[PDB]
Amino acid sequence: GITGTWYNQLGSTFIVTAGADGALTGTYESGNAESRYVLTGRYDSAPATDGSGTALGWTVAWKNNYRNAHSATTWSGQYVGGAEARINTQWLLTSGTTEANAWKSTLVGHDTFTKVKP
Amino acid sequence: GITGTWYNQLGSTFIVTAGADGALTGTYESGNAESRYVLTGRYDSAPATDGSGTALGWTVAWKNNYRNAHSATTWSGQYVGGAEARINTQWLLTSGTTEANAWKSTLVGHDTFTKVK
Amino acid sequence: GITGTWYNQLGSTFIVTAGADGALTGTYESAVGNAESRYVLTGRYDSAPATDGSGTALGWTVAWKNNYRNAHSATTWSGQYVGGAEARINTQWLLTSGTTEANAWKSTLVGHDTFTKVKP
Amino acid sequence: AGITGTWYNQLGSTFIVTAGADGALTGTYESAVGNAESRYVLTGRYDSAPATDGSGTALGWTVAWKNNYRNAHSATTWSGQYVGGAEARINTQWLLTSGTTEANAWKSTLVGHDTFTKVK
Ligand SMILES: COC(=O)c1cncc(-c2cc3c(=O)[nH]ccc3o2)c1
Ligand SMILES: COC(=O)c1cncc(-c2cc3c(=O)[nH]ccc3o2)c1
Ligand SMILES: COC(=O)c1cncc(-c2cc3c(=O)[nH]ccc3o2)c1
Ligand SMILES: COC(=O)c1cncc(-c2cc3c(=O)[nH]ccc3o2)c1
Repeated sequence: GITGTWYNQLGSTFIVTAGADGALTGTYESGNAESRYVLTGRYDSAPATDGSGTALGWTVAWKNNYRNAHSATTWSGQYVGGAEARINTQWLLTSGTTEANAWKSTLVGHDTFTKVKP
Repeated sequence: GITGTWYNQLGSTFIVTAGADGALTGTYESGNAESRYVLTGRYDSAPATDGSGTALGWTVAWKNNYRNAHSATTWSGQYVGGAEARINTQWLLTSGTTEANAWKSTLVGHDTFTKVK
Repeated sequence: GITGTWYNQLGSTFIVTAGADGALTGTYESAVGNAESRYVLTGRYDSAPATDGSGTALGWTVAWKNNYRNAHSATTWSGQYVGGAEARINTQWLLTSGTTEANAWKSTLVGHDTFTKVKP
Repeated sequence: AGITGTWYNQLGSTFIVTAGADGALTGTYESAVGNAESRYVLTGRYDSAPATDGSGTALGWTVAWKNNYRNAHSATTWSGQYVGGAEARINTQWLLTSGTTEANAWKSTLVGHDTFTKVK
């Protein structure tokens, strides 16, 4: 299922546990200790039984004991099981800004995760 | 300044606690238990003190003990303090779909939250 | 109707003509970013919208190059026109810069602009 | 510029575009089979003087989903960059806005990504 270690297309490492209560918990590394960050999120713990994927999302605030970028990324997507399981996401990365700079505060993109290094 | 009850522009209520460890926890509703959902997220617990906002994000999966939309929303944004404090966000709402329908799986929008409804 | 001069919430000026064939043409002047004076825009709109109270779907693009500056970037606005006593165009936008492959992951900004014929 | 010609996305769609000397994109967006009912006008803009440091070329375009045969009351904008070479690509993110009532406007806009190649 969702619980496990995943890698995006750029080599980031997503170590996640999907709990019985719909919770996602774990760590995100965008490969050393000072690049590891806490993540939390939620997933559909009772997905449809018609072949559909499992909706999920999570957040990382880019502060740890070593760095603080004053920013946070959310990933929104779905887990697709099968022979090569995949989590397909789109993401929003918002930085803290002044009001005058808020129009350019948010980047957008897409990440795909597999259980194998790219 | 984040902990408390917040209201978006469409009548939803966002009840959140910002913990010392950077955690966001709480509930999201659009007023009975049937419409209330768990949320979890993260925020910058050491923001700049130069007028910049506080970056944050959270997720709701749209399942509770009564309903399940097989979907989840993530909000990404910043808290802005002051006399009219706000949480300004953009959001992504992904539904569980088949592969053939995955191209249309994700809605995008924006929500602004205030401390008074 | 869509044809007219519009302003967003940040002071940008959007001067547009909606042609009978579905074409949007005109100029955009931005109050933010690496921008000066007017830039060409082109786009499309639904020339036969639904009659059930729905807005009119539309979109347009500005490449941020003119005779004065070139930011090596382009914005697309996607949205709908909503008529009424306070006519409005509500949009969400994507702004992509030309980048190297190593920097492409952070090539695209996203936001939302609302346009009115009265300048806020 | 390398942009003019026929491009194919990952899901069976095709577009033929001309990149004008002035920065104009004009052409037609269609399905793989190419029947008349699947063809729509496309219009956009690109950076006609891109950087020379290995960066991509920023561009965008719009298709309103109305033709002489059908009308979905919606429009898509693609925002992205062209990357040249033997394996040329246009890498995009897109926004698809439908005309809606105010009460349904919150769910009016879909978001995704498309990659285009010169080979089907
Ligand atoms: C030291 O700073 C960081 O590691 C850092 C800062 N700011 C953003 C990101 C990051 C990583 C990442 C990703 O894997 N997918 C989508 C977005 C995204 O953003 C990482
Ligand atoms: C019964 O189903 C629901 O309550 C439900 C289902 N699917 C989505 C949403 C919802 C609410 C909401 C919001 O306040 N801001 C952004 C997105 C968003 O999505 C609610
Ligand atoms: C990275 O951004 C640029 O290079 C840039 C240059 N010049 C103008 C703009 C600009 C202006 C503008 C607006 O009014 N609404 C939405 C997006 C947007 O982007 C962006
Ligand atoms: C015949 O086609 C339609 O009626 C139609 C209606 N509504 C949307 C689309 C469409 C096609 C398409 C795409 O190739 N990439 C991204 C978005 C996208 O949207 C097509």
